[PDB]
Amino acid sequence: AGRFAQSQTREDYLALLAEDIERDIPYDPEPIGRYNVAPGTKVLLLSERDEHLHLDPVFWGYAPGWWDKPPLINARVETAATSRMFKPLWQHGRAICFADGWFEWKKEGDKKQPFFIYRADGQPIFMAAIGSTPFERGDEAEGFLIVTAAADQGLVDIHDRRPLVLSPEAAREWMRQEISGKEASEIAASGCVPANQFSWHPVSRAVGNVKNQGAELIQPVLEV
DNA sequence: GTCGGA
Repeated sequence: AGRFAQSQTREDYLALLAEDIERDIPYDPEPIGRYNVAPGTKVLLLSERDEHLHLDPVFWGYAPGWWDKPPLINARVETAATSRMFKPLWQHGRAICFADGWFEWKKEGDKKQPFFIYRADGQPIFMAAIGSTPFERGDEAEGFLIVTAAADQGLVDIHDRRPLVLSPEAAREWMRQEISGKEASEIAASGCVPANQFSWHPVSRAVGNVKNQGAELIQPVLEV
C-alpha cells in the first residue's frame, strides 16, 4: 500500500472508534479532502502518548540517519516485530492511519491498472502503522510506515501484498502504550480484516500521477 | 538493520 484516500472529517473517522476518542482530539471540522495520499507527504496519524490520544501530521516514510537508501513506506507484519530495524517501532511507535480505502495497481501486462479498495459495509478503514516517536516532532525522515500482510482471497488477483487493516476494536487496542510487543502481535493477528469484507473497482489511471486530485479519482470506470 | 506512480 503506497496510496490511499483520506477525504472525510476527522470526526467522521474517530466516531467509529469510540464516543470518547472523538471528544479527546481537538475540534477541526474541515474535511481532510485528500483523495491521493502519497508517501513522502505528512499524513494525519492517530496515536497515544502519556495516556492521551493525539492526531498529528507525520511524514509517511522512514529513513533513520544510518539508512542510506530511500525511505521505507511499508513494514511486513511477518517480521516487523523481530526485525532489528522495526522492533523499537513495533514496541513503542504503534499508530493508526485512517482512510476511506486504498489504491492497488494490477500489472496487466506491461501496464498497470489501478483499483480502489474499500469496505463493503461502507465503513472507513484503520490501517496499522508503526513509526518513530515522538511523532509530534515533525521529523521529515523518521516518520511512519503502513504495516503490510499477504494478499488474501480475491485481492491476490490485484497484488501480492495488502495493508494490515484493523477492525475498530483492534485499532483501539493496537494504540495502547502499556501493551507488550507480543500483545501487539496478537492484536495484529486477531484484528485483521479479511479480504471478503472489501469490495473494489477499477478507477482512472489519473490517480497514479500525484498531481491529480479530487473525488473523481475514486470513481469506478468502465474500460480496463 | 528492507520494501505507490512517475
